[PDB]
Amino acid sequence: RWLPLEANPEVTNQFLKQLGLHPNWQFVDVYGMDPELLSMVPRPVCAVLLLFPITEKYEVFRTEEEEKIKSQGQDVTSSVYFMKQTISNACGTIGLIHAIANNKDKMHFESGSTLKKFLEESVSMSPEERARYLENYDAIRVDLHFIALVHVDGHLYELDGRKPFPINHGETSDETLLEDAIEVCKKFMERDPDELRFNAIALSAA
Repeated sequence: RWLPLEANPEVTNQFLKQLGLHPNWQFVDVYGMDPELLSMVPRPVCAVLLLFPITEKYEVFRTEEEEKIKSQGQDVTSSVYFMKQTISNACGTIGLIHAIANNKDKMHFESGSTLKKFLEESVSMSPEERARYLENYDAIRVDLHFIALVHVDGHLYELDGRKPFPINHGETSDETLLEDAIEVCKKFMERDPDELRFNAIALSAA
């Protein structure tokens, strides 16, 4: 049912088509975080999806991050569309939904778009309700984990349905989203320095 758990621009772009999106935005590989490989990515970029592995090492950081934000708070704009995860194999599809939901006004939906209908129906549901609706909503059908990195109201949000909330990673813009999101990706990698299994795709203007 779900997007397979591999960073694969062409399968993702095919699924976008089938969800009712015109191809004015298309996913591309991000070949590395190096400037030489980063500068290859078509711009504007309105979302980065990161595929990474959920390790013990990852998990201790995640719990610390949750505890630190519960103590010290963070800002999450009400514009942010967040959805909880209830099935782990759904994480790629959830990442795609986060990327598109938080850029809905950049997208060109076909009239009968199944994703368009899911988004307009789910505009006022809770993150938890949205996961339940997604489980029911048959039409969205085609260790490793996806997150989405998007720019909303001047800040970079990591959207991971495993977490209680979006994570505010600081300021960013339409223009610098690719760089600012890859900074966050490199922070993921730094935390798990022996782990090879990090692959990103960028939702680029086409």
